[PDB]
Amino acid sequence: FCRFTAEGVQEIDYKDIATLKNYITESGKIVPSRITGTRAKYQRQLARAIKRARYLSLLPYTDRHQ
Amino acid sequence: MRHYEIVFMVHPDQSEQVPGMIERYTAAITGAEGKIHRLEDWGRRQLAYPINKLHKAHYVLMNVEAPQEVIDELETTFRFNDAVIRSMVMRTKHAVTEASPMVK
Amino acid sequence: SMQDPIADMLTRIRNGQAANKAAVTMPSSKLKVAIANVLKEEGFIEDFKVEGDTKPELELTLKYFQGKAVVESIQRVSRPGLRIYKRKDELPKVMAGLGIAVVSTSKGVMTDRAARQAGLGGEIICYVA
Amino acid sequence: SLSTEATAKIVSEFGRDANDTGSTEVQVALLTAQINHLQGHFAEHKKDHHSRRGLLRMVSQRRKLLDYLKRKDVARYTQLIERLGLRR
Amino acid sequence: EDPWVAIAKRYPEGTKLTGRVTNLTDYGCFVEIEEGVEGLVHVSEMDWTNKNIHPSKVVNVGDVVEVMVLDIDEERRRISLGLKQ
Amino acid sequence: ESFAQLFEESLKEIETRPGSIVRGVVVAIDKDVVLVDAGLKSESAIPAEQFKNAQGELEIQVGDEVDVALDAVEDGFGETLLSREKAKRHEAWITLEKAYEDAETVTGVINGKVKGGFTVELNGIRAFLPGSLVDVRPVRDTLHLEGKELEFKVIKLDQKRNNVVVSRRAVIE
Amino acid sequence: PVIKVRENEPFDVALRRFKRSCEKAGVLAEVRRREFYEKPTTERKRAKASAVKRHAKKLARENARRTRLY
RNA sequence: CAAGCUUGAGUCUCGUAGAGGGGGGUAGAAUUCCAGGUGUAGCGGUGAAAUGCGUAGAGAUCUGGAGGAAUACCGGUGGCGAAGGCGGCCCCCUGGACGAAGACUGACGCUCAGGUGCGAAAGCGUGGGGAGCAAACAGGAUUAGAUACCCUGGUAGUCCACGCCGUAAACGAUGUCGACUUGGAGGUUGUGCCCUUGAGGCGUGGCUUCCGGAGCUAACGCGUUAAGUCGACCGCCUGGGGA
Repeated sequence: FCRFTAEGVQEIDYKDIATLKNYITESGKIVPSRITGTRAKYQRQLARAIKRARYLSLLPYTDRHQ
Repeated sequence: MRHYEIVFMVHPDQSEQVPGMIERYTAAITGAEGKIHRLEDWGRRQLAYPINKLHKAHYVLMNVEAPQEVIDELETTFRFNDAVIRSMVMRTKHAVTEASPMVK
Repeated sequence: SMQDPIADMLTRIRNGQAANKAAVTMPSSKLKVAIANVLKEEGFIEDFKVEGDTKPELELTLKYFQGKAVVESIQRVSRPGLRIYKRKDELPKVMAGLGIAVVSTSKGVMTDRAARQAGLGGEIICYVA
Repeated sequence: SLSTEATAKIVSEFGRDANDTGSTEVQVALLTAQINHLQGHFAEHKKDHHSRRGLLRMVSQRRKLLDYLKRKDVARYTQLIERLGLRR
Repeated sequence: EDPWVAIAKRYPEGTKLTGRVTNLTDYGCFVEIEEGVEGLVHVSEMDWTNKNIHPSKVVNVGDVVEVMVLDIDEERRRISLGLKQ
Repeated sequence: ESFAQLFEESLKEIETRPGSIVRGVVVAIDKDVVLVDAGLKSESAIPAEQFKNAQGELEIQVGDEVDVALDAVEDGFGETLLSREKAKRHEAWITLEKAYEDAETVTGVINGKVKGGFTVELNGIRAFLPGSLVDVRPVRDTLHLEGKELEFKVIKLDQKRNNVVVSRRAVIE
Repeated sequence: PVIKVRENEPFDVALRRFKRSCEKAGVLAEVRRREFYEKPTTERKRAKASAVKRHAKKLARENARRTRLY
């Protein structure tokens, strides 16, 4: 039950923070493709986006850090 | 030549200097017959974690179709400039002129 | 790479026989066609049918008697690695005469018996039983 | 890889029809140009072994093509090797 | 995408729901109704006996029941419902 | 001949996948297993509990016809998913009927909110609705005679996840 | 697993919640994993072995299930 | 030998996914050390202990700094690579694979003794680096002994540059290339049509995991990715030890 297949997105955006936030943990970790049911191709992209965000301090690497 | 996408983060005390910097950056791009497809001052923004001890910073997005030499130059400028904390020049396939989801 | 077409054809035929396939298709060649014809004459296959202009496909129609296959055995003898040529006296008898040996002679490709009758030997293509 | 425009140019020059592209000579030329390009790269990056494998393969292919040309038609081959400046 | 962005509707602590159970996995019961989600009601609550219960004996297969959320993680999509309420 | 081919596309034309076409005739009853035959590869092992209505006892003898459901084929041996869900589609159709005249009228009787909306039950089934839907205003059916008779006026439905909160009393509104 | 006790929330409940959060995180498990160095080979082996086991559980057992026990 | 042909082989067009390679940047977590604050008697370790570190203020805790190495989550009998192998993020240079249609070349192919290259880990050379880990070494245990297993430390080495080494259960213990022979359940990555009426429906390609038929096999098992049915080329074996 993938979101990105239905939406039909060409590429996942690191700037689209809200969207990312659904796929990240309360502890900051990226959520598995088993749980979200994201398609494999998209999942990788999502992960990449998240990583990018983390570099730009848009998303946090973890809950504890400060 | 090659469609880059740049996002740089300025120190929040230098927020009034930002426009000038942006202008300068644009100018350089223009110089080598480089187009600038979108440009979005995101403004002051709360950081997810405190980079270099400070909690807010001033984000500027900028999409550019420029030659790589100029990009390199820009990068160099960023690295030496102490106002800009982070940068992230990042290649892209197309021009991507439509606005960002956080501006909208 | 494809090195021996006749051999390949033979193999295909064998597989068809094994797997109870009605007809077996392959890319056509003159020699192959001749072989097929010979087989038909000797009664190991029902009919063969070449079809196409640019790249024609030989289609053999395999034979089955009382459930089991007709072509009990079918081996190449001459092969690109090591050619076999027999003189009319040295020509073999496959299954003590019950099977046939396809032999290419100066007067076209024929069964071993036919060759013997003619009074000429040649390159031994395959045994069929 | 070789840039599209460059490739096109190469094709036009060596190819008789210019739409042909697959002419032996044209192919050789294409290979040769690529090899030339990669020389610069490999001077810089001596440990890039994986990449060099591809280059080697290309070279081999070119050689094969040349050989083929030679047996078929000698004059053409000679011309080609004059044009490209291939020692053999 | 669709259930998981605005997963704050049945959230707040204890919103009771009517949900059909699907398959009871000997640790669970898997009641899940509210538009493409997954709930568990695993074995610990289910009743007012803890461990000897075996959920196939105690409720049903395919039946709409009393269940409420008790917990949502909108991230690792595990809404952990209950039935001892 | 092509009699059979035509008969196949005919039989394709005269069945569909969901529980839509009321076709399975109940051809053996035994407690606790009903069984039909809706023109499928095998007979359903039906529970008895998809077929007793609102007080516990059975309603349909031999020959009777309810559609079941489909789109799931062969778990080893057998055929269906249950006909009771079938019923859900009918309920959905009645709920949808509201849209036409902007008012679906039956009976809705809602005593209390498990999760903030009185529960409404229509015929055999009982549904849960968000808290507002039970009452038109702030009237509250707690002072009304218990499990009272009105209808349901719809307040809110969630359209994907099935929660429907309906409007007890206040006929005038 | 950062948590804040809600207004008029019991202690025990809070503790339980915290525990749950921890479990979700898989923090303890992670710690256990990083106690000692696992050779890459060993890591690989475990992963593949585990996978194999899972597969066995899924399919063979399902096949068994088809046939009744008594 | 001479002319052809396009099915093999290759070239061109547009896309596609990728821990493929080389180079240069950077990010965050954690360990270690240094400086300082708070604070007070234990810490650490084990099966149990002890060596060890601690009132010269450790351990714990907070602030600031240094430096190195590796990249949690994603992450998968997932992906890429000839094999060895390859995993944060960004850029530059770069090799291959696959698909979609066309267009072209016209057997240009397959295999390969010698030959040439690439080739984990350890190891060697010269110059750097050195946090953690740790052969050697030392002490403490255990023990009949313990030149081990366990504990506390700990140097080569691991890291980088450029050379050499040329081996591993370098394994699928299965040479490469091509053809042919019943099925099922997946994964991954394209792509054509179809009302995408929805996460779908019907195909068609590539790579891939498991089960199983015929057949094969000493059996175990292999089974369209063969260990089946065949062809081409190469490599290799001839009782155990000695070796």
